[PDB]
Amino acid sequence: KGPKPERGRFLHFHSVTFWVGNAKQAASFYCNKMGFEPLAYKGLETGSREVVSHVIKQGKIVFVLCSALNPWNKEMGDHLVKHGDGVKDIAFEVEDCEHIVQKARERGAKIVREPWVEEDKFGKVKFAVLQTYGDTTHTLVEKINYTGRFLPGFEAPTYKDTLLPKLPSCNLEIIDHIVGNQPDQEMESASEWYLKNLQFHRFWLRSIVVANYEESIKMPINEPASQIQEYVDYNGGAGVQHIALRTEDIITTIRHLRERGMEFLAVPSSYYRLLRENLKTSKIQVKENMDVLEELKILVDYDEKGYLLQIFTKPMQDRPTLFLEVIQRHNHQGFGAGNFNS
Amino acid sequence: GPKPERGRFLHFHSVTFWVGNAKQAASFYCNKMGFEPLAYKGLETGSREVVSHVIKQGKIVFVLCSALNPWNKEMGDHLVKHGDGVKDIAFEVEDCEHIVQKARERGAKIVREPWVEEDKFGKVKFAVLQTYGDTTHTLVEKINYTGRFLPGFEAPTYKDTLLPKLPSCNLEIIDHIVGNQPDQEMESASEWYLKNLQFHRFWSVLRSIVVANYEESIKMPINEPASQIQEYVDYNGGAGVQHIALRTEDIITTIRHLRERGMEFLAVPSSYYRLLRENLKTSKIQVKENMDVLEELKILVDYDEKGYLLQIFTKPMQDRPTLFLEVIQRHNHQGFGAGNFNS
Ligand SMILES: COc1ccc(-c2c(S(C)(=O)=O)ccc(C(=O)c3cnn(C(C)(C)C)c3O)c2C)cc1
Ligand SMILES: COc1ccc(-c2c(S(C)(=O)=O)ccc(C(=O)c3cnn(C(C)(C)C)c3O)c2C)cc1
Ligand SMILES: [Fe+3]
Ligand SMILES: [Fe+3]
Ligand SMILES: [Fe+3]
Ligand SMILES: [Fe+3]
Repeated sequence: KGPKPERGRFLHFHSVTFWVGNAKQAASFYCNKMGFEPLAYKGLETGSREVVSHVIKQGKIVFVLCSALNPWNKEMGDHLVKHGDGVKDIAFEVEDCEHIVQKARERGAKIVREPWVEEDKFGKVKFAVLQTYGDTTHTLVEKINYTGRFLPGFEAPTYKDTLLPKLPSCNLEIIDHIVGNQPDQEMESASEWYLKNLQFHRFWLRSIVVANYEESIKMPINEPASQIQEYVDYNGGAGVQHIALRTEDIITTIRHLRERGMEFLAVPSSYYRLLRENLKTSKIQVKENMDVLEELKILVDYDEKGYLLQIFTKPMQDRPTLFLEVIQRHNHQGFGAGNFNS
Repeated sequence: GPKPERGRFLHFHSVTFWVGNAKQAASFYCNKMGFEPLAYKGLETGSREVVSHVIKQGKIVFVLCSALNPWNKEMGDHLVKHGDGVKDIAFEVEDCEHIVQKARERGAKIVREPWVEEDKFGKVKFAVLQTYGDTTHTLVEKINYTGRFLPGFEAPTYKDTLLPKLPSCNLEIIDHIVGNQPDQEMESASEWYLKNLQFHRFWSVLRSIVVANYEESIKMPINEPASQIQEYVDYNGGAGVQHIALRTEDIITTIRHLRERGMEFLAVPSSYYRLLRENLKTSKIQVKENMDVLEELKILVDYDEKGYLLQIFTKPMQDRPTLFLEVIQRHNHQGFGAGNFNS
């Protein structure tokens, strides 16, 4: 686990910022199909002339959908052309932002944006931006006084989707893990970035999972050994492969996501055949009805106390890059290890 | 004017959109605007550069396209320049080759010379012409083509299980597509159609010219700033499609069902309905549709007193103030809502 960082603390995942072709429509999609609700907005009517942001939320999970407002936006434009719709930033909520940044800077990290504070009638938030793998960044968020719904400069949603209230709740709670795919031979250095610059440790296809000291933030890093390489080809470099969202009841979550029209990967019925006979001879017993798990196409993986339940959406875009995961944990910490093979 | 010797522009065949995320765009138009998945072309069918989701409602066909690879020059530039928007407006035609011949000789730029595609379900001949801005027209001439859409396009690769639980919007056919032009460019843009395709000026009753095929099944309004048209041009990066109007035979049911899906439309002052009610008193047309429900739904009314139309606009389809949609219903009336600016 290494030494306990003397200063600073990464509390949790604060938000995930997506740079997409059409933020409005991306926001419509994640709300309707994945159970998110509109939280806040920033764009032409709030005085924001370069970038639009639609902020949506479910449980603790905050996704931010961004688009350029102007033709020939260099940085957002290049990224859009390069990656397609995908993750730009992984935000962490922290204690002592200034020290985390000092430390990261000393150790070699590139500071994209030096610490800054933004305030309203609701209080102050301190921010800083660092560069991780590929074009992916981390925004550090340190709330001082704050009482606001999301962040300073973001107004109430400009819009409303009247269908949202009529669709069933998906009950997704919090971000469990966010995976970063790397080019050939860049897994060590991508992960070393966290070990050195942020004082993470190794928590736990070629993979390595890094985690903050208290292990509230988990970030798997993969390299090809290939699915990963396909990712890289279509992403044109390193980036987020999947986001895992945790639920406390995956049967209800997947039933409601499926009712909303979300599609998941196919699982052959022999998976369940094997799973049932494997389970007979073992310590662990799955609480969730096996007949319904199989109907729903949920995967199970188990150790000697616990078991995870997990399931993977179809890609969020036509490029074979980003997808989502829904996971439920029963005293287990592994990641789908067994199901990966089958 | 004179009927053109050879060729016919039967109908709007479909509208191709070039978009950041084809799959999510197809999701949006299906769920919110009532379209259904019709066909697909992408990695699974052997199309390696371009992905296409084809969706349909009544006779309206929208094609949603994205590049599959990093650094697509043409589609990448288009997307950075315009955002999500219309790339191509297909016309189904008779006698593709002579239409193209005629346009070639009167000076039109042929983006793609006539060519034929063949599927096991038949043959289709295509041609591509360049119109305003980056917008093209694809000519489609079908030779007993019996497939779901066009050769090379297969079954929709997937499903959206919510679609059948949502109510029918009953949109029938494209009524008109408007192109906004930069300052001083209406004349040029409209002229292209009179000379290269042998359209004529369409009359009825911001600057605008309506242009239309002989038979008047195709109507393309051309706008120019006086301003909203300039705002469009600012955010679009140049000329392009401002709005697509979709005809319905029952706008009350259409707009009730679109609002139930969560689509949003423009705000209409309640005094508009005060003054429409007052005016209709001394008017020789009488509106069939219940006025109190029209007001509830924020539908607009225009009437020359031989007939009338009913009209309503979506919010933008994107965050840039470029493209939006129109739902229209016609009752013996050929105008386009002119009186409603002023209302
Ligand atoms: C997109 O084609 C595929 C292939 C495998 C998975 C897949 C499967 S599957 C569906 O094939 O059975 C099982 C577990 C995990 C999963 O989340 C995993 C595996 N390693 N890690 C770590 C964190 C170590 C990277 C994960 O997070 C994954 C990604 C998902 C989609
Ligand atoms: C503020 O955003 C909007 C949206 C629609 C109009 C708007 C209005 S509204 C309310 O503002 O008055 C009335 C009719 C039409 C309409 O479709 C129209 C007018 N001319 N043509 C032609 C064919 C001549 C271009 C049309 O197609 C349109 C686009 C105006 C502003
Ligand atoms: Fe339910
Ligand atoms: Fe995972
Ligand atoms: Fe109804
Ligand atoms: Fe119109």
